[PDB]
Amino acid sequence: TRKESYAIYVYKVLKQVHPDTGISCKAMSIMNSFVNDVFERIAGEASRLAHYNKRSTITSREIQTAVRLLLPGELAKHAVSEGTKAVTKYTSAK
DNA sequence: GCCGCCCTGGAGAATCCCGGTGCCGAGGCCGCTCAATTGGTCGTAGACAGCTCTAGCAACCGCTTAAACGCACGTACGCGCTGTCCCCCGCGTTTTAACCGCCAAGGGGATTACTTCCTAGTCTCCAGGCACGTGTCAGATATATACATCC
Repeated sequence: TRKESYAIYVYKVLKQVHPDTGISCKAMSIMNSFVNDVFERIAGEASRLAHYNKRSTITSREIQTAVRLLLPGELAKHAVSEGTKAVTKYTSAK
């Protein structure tokens, strides 16, 4: 049975930040739970933001506002940067 | 004989009650009006059945061993009492700014209606990324055997 997860992406991000460090299966379960929880929080806040403004679509502005609302302080400030240029790079390609 | 002082009766004005009439809050009625209802059609979500494989469960075993438990002692700490002093509370007096009512113009933003176009949903086809399994390979580890040496 094909069970989807964020395992390989968390592993390759780990190899970016720590190329000689491994990880255990329980820590990967915790990382998968963290990514799913943060995805659910940001998507729910963006859904509420689209509902309050009478908009039928979720754009990058809603995700940016949800990140500013949920992420505390400087963690938002870099992440709002880290999303934006990625969107810009996507605009440079697609 | 004339003048001043005390006692008692009926008429004029203030107040309570009732009836006619006008004004505030709320409900019935009417008109618009848009969203719920009804009727029909169709696609698919989910119920049902079937087979396979793995986890759980009730009740028992046996062994090990570390945790739990009971007890004695001792001493450290919770708690009560007392003093003290200091800081917060109550009150009187003076200030002061909140609050309410006012300009004066201008912009922000909520609606209503309208136009337009870009972008995201949908569909079809395809291919490569992800998941799983395996052959192979270099680093780590353990020992076999030969050489220098102390007693």
